[PDB]
Amino acid sequence: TTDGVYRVMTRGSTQVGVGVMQEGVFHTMWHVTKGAALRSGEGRLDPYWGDVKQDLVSYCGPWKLDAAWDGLSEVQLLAVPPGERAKNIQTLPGIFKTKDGDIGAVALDYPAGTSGSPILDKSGRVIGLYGNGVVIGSYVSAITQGKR
Amino acid sequence: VDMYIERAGDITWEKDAEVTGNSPRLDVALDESGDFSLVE
Ligand SMILES: NC(=O)[C@@H](O)Cc1ccccc1
Repeated sequence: TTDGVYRVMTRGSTQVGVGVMQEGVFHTMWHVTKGAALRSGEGRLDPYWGDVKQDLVSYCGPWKLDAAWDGLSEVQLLAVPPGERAKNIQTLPGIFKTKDGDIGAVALDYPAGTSGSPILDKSGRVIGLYGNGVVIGSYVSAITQGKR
Repeated sequence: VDMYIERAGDITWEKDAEVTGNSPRLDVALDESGDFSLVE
């Protein structure tokens, strides 16, 4: 239940994604868990809210992350790749231009089990999650943020 | 299928981070299944 970034594992064992614990709520991407319940030690985390179009899911309570990219500054992907220590990758986002407005996007291509890794602003706030995007050979991830 | 979580760190900015990647501007559309696609 401790705040932090967590691996999402499945059973040998395989890392299928990553997520964020904040304010007692676990945040990850829908395509990582498909809403399935999660084990944490001897406890169980049940889904609370999910949305396929946003590709997000929260466990134990409502989505808590609400910071947003400022459109100008560099950010950091706190990548947690399978088999690797959590590590910070700094980058200037590009932009997904959509009919509904602009979304920050990071042109960083890490293994699929990194999906759900948080993207951070300079203050350490989570401005979204990594792992839903498009290909241009190079993958580009939206900075996917929910609504609090 | 046992799906479970393991803590991997604090959420912090790191002054010494590696810096990489470009900043493309792309026209995209988002469909009902959450899939982004390119638009011209
Ligand atoms: N996997 C399951 O059993 C459900 O909990 C999935 C679900 C559905 C809609 C919103 C969140 C989670």
